[PDB]
Amino acid sequence: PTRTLVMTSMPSEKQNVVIQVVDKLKGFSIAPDVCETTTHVLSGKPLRTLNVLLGIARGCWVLSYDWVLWSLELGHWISEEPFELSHHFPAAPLCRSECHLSAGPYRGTLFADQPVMFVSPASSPPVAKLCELVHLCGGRVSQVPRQASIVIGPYSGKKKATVKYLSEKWVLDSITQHKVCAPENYLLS
Amino acid sequence: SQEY
Repeated sequence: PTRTLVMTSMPSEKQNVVIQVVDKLKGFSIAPDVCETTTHVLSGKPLRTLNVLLGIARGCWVLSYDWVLWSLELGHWISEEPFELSHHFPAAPLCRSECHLSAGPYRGTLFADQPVMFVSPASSPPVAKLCELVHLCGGRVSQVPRQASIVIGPYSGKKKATVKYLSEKWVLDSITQHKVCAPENYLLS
Repeated sequence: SQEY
């Protein structure tokens, strides 16, 4: 399909402008959520939303709204890099670069050396999205805890000495920094 | 959208 652009943390007035500029310059379809066709995520205020996180996981451009303003002014979609939100999200340019250099379809390898994980059904952010993030960044998620050495999110079941019980933020901070953060900083009781 |  046509590449998609996703807005996040975008106030109403700014959404209007983005929609109008895309209608003028073409080249994109606006989607509500980051998905496999998404190449650009535009943020109105640099907050770590799920769309930002999925954007990083997929190696999208994660950009300030000003990219749209200057593209309008100059009459075409201009270079993205000057507007990339690398100060807030260090991994953004790293995954974006990896993705653009990938021969086959891009998939991150951040969690490739981690053991099997199980994500709590009660996780925050929501389990389906959190599992997607782990998978996109090279991790392995089992649908049952029996096989997992890492359990992420709320867990009131029987705990084992052979398992690490971590918060969801271990996953998110790792993705944001492009490095596996220390698990002991994220112990969840 | 929630910030996480």
